[PDB]
Amino acid sequence: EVQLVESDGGLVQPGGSLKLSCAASGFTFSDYYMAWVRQGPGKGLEWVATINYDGSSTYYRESVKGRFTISRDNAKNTLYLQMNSLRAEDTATYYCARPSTEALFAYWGHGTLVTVSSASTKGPSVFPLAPCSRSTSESTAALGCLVKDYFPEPVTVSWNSGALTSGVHTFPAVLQSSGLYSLSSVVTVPSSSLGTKTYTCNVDHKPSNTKVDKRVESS
Amino acid sequence: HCQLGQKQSGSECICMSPEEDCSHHSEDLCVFDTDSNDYFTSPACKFLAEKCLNNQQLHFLHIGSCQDGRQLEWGLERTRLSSASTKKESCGYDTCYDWEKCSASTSKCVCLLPPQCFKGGNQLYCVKMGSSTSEKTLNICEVGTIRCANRKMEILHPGKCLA
Amino acid sequence: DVVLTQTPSTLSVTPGQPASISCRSSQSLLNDVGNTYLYWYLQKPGQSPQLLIYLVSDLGSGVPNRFSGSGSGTDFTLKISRVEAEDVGIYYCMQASHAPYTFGQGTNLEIKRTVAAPSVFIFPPSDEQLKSGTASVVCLLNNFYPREAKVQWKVDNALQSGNSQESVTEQDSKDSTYSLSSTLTLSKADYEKHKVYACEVTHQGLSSPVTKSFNRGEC
Amino acid sequence: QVQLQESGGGLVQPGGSLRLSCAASGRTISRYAMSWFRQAPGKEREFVAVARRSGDGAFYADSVQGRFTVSRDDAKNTVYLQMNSLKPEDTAVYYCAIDSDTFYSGSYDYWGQGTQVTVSSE
Repeated sequence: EVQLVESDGGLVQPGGSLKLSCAASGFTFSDYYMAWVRQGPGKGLEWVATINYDGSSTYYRESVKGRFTISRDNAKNTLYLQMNSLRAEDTATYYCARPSTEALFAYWGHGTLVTVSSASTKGPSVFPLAPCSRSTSESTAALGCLVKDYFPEPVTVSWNSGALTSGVHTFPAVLQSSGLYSLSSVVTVPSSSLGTKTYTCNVDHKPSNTKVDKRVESS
Repeated sequence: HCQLGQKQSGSECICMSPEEDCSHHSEDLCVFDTDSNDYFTSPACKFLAEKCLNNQQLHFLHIGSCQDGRQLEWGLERTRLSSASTKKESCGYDTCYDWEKCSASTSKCVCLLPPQCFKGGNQLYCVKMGSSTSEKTLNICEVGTIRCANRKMEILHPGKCLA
Repeated sequence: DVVLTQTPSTLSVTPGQPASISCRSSQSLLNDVGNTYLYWYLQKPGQSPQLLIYLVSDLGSGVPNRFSGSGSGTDFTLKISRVEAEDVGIYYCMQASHAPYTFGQGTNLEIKRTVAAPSVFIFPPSDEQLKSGTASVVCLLNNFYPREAKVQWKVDNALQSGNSQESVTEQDSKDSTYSLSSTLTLSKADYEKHKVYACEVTHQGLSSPVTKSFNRGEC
Repeated sequence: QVQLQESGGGLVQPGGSLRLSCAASGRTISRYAMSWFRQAPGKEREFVAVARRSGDGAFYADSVQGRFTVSRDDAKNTVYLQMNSLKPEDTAVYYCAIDSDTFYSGSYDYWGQGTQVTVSSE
């Protein structure tokens, strides 16, 4: 199986530097060109750079020249993208891509998020979302947990350590006017279960090394 | 059951005769002959019979009767380069080489773009590309995609550049 | 730079029905040897883009044959003969006939289903959050279609505006519905100055608005 | 004021067909979605179908999908509900309503008085 794994992204202040890496496996890495493609918040796609087999020839998008440098290390099966003088318009998810005989970008990694921002890393507070009252006549009850005031993206939320998936809705984060992010995760359950089964949301904000397990019960 | 240019004969699957078995209509092709070194229009029936009979000096250029132009010109460059190709993929009337993808939906050999070239173990060539004084090493797929793009270059010698 | 302009930007297709997406190029993608380097990609939600069609009409490896492509010059078209739920995502055209490589802005493909009104739930702020000096009140609109809805917050019948932010999920892969969360944020002091908190919900599947509410001081 | 008036109600056998219409006056419907609701006697009023602006599609309730079709004639300021394969459970008073929100949130501010559809049962 062809596999490409980007990393070494993350938060960087404006004008700072970042060197992305992309580890290849499942094919002879030095037999292929490689490329970087990025996707900004508007979800457009934009080619960044291409490199030939040994790095003796490089190609660059015009908005990026003199600032990024594509390189590779075929002994370590790794593609790189040094990025200097980073601007807010460089904020995007960056993918490394390998061509095939069918297309220029045939195989893609999952991508690494690059956030260019002056704001500081901050972990979230996790608060319960429970009804004012335990049940009422309703045959279904909703509960959740609010993951508030963190930076940068992303957080992941699971319920009962992944054992609960049916009925789970984890919303996209919203940027609040303070500049920090906030999201909520919710689950609907039969109201009969609110005495027999427990419900715990597992929040993970890896940029701040934050892990929180929050059990949600109705006061 | 039988292949192009072939006909069923007594449970055998033999080649067709271009001068006996093509009295019907077939579409015009533009073809090149290595021996006479001229190109000419030919019926598809006769051409496919010739390729069944191993007339390796006869090459496909383009569909329809011959029209001069870049596509015809590139067809002639393909023929001179075809001895250097290890891939010989059948594709409609055409035979695609290391620098081309067979487009099945159209039965046309389509030139790869240079970054699509799988180096693998292809034969290397030292070249200079026009308006520059810096040698570069290219494999045969790369060289073919460059000629197809009609880009200035000169080969200097087989093998990688010594510098 | 060749600009690829896709049309429509959004379309909704019932499963089993066909779909058609067009891509108009600002410059002809046919070159002087008869070749045309147009490609189509799909980015499913939360995943990286994947190839569907190469060279106008050739099918990528592992792509189902209900996908097809056609066109020439400047006008190109992707067609899905029988849409399935797994085809939801954003579809991009891409050209490599004229450097730099460029993508289209993308076309969102929604799975059309029958109308479902939202189930509404309201969550008061947690006692933990109130001790920190802020109150977030959340209104959940769960499992509804079509996507358009209106949330209206009221605090002692005073209509709120500019206080709230909302977020809606991707289309659920199993029942093709959406969910929406809306968070009303106040200071603890403003929150304790009022009694009745309500979110009024309207949706084209509702004959009249649904209102969920609680009285502060009863939780 | 904005007046809506439904017509076309009558009795039909199971399997039969009916075409309701709803003519608007006092405002041009062309910029607004138009929706059909129905209410059996002593039951709750439930959504049936919505015709949005031309090109923005039509959407249907689960109980009538594939059987009912909604359409518009903006020149006539009228919308129609083509009812096919009728069943006894379709018996109800049928109302049209205008969505005053051009962004389609379902702000149903004006309603017709309704027209009765009866399906022969037995």
